[PDB]
Amino acid sequence: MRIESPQNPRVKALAALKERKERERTGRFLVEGRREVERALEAGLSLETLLLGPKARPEDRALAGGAEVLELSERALARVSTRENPAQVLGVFRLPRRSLAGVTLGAAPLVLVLLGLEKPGNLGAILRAADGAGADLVLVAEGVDLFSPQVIRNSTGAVFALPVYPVAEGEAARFLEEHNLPLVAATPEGERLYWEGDYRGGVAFLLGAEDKGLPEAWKRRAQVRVRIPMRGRADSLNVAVTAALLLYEALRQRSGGAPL
Amino acid sequence: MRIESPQNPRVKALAALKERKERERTGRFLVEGRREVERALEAGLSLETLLLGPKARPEDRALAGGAEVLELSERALARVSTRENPAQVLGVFRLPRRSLAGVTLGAAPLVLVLLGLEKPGNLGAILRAADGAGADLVLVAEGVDLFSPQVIRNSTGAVFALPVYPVAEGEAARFLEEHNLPLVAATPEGERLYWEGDYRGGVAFLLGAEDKGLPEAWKRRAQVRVRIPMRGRADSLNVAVTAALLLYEALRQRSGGAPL
Ligand SMILES: Nc1ncnc2c1ncn2[C@@H]1O[C@H](CO)[C@@H](O)[C@H]1O
Ligand SMILES: Nc1ncnc2c1ncn2[C@@H]1O[C@H](CO)[C@@H](O)[C@H]1O
Ligand SMILES: [K+]
Repeated sequence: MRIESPQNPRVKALAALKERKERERTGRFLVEGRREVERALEAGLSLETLLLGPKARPEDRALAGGAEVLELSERALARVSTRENPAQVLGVFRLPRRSLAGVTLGAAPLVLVLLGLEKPGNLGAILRAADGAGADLVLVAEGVDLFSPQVIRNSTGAVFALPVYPVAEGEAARFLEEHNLPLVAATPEGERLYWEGDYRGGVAFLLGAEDKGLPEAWKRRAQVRVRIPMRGRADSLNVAVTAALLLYEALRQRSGGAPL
Repeated sequence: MRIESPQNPRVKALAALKERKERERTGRFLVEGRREVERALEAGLSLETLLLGPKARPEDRALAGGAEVLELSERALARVSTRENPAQVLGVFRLPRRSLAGVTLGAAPLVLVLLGLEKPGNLGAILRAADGAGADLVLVAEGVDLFSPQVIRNSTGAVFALPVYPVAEGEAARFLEEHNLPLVAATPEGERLYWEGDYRGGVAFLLGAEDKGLPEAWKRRAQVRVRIPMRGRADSLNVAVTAALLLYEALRQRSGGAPL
């Protein structure tokens, strides 16, 4: 069917999914954007309803795969959207439960441990970097929301295929301990250059969120603390840039590059 | 003195510096943030007026160094600021006159050439990365505004110390030919991995602005085209992340690292 009024109860229900509490209550979440919807589908998430705006393309209908297709008016679409200018393709997906239970890591795994709550902008950028480098696992803080409109948007949907899990620090520590993997703490005060670390057999990088920084306890127990060199006026890099540099250095060594 | 009303004439004039048009007309620009003001001062920029918010520190007054010190109400500060949460220290500086003609590079220069008009946010982030890697020079497009609040904030004020020059394509080409810089074009389809380039003897990286492509004339000219591996879903990284990866790879090789 097609819904005209932004006051229609279905539209109100869809708009309510902007809130985390409503996503948890309903077990549903909204994915906005043609690209983001394709990414969620590819990742194996279950589509319940496809939403199409007035400027949707005929190809967008093929994304439904049997799900309900709901057409929205311009005004109805604007109510449901979290964007300045709404995407013309959106999907209502089942909110999956994520858990490290039984998760196994491949050989010489590249792991990023992001300590502390992170802002959605940074978080999206970090996930994109992890996606690019082919990280085997990303651990984030226990309360991190990976299904918010902002994280989905800022990661361009990279969040969906990535092995990323919100976990308490205690659980994370115990999980990492089970593997023969070095803990490498990133910090501008690190004693070694990050190029000097040996990541050829895998690595779990420890990286603090932007405003929290690396917790002293994690810095202490790391096998090595590494810095990215700063050669100008700035005392530190953005957290996502830091994450990319670390992951791509591990990738360089996996690709045959020698530690410095 | 202390100014209370956001409608005070001084406040309106200060708030008017939010437009490039008014900055050019007055030869003045606003630098917001204690850190950014200090770094502007370090760079030798001339401070005309120090602005102090109600919650400024007594230690902030020392920044004035002979300049007029104007105190603002929370109300008045909010109108001058470009932030939701205004910094309590701001500075009105004189616009400097900068020319590429008076620039000489080191023995094995690290140069970034950013082609096309770039969003102010991305630009500041690129400059922060360039400063960290210790780039000798960054060339940007002719119309690029380096004194916008966004470039200042996202560079954490590193824009002030970093050698950055807005130049037309002809002037950039002239500079590069004259300094005999090897041109390496960064593109996702590059024939070589960016680790496979030899940057030990200096390099100018050619990088297209976000969403903008890399001009075929520049791409063709380059000695080599290199890509950053993308092992996940996405096909490209954010421009500031790309810039950081390229520049720090060059720095790795300068620091004793060999090409892949
Ligand atoms: N040059 C650097 N070396 C190592 N870690 C860094 C560097 N710059 C920023 N970080 C890290 O990035 C995050 C953002 O401040 C923090 O966890 C911080 O420790
Ligand atoms: N994987 C990559 N390799 C080389 N350049 C890239 C890569 N990803 C993005 N870029 C560049 O970064 C900018 C942002 O799209 C463009 O100049 C683009 O060419
Ligand atoms: K529920």
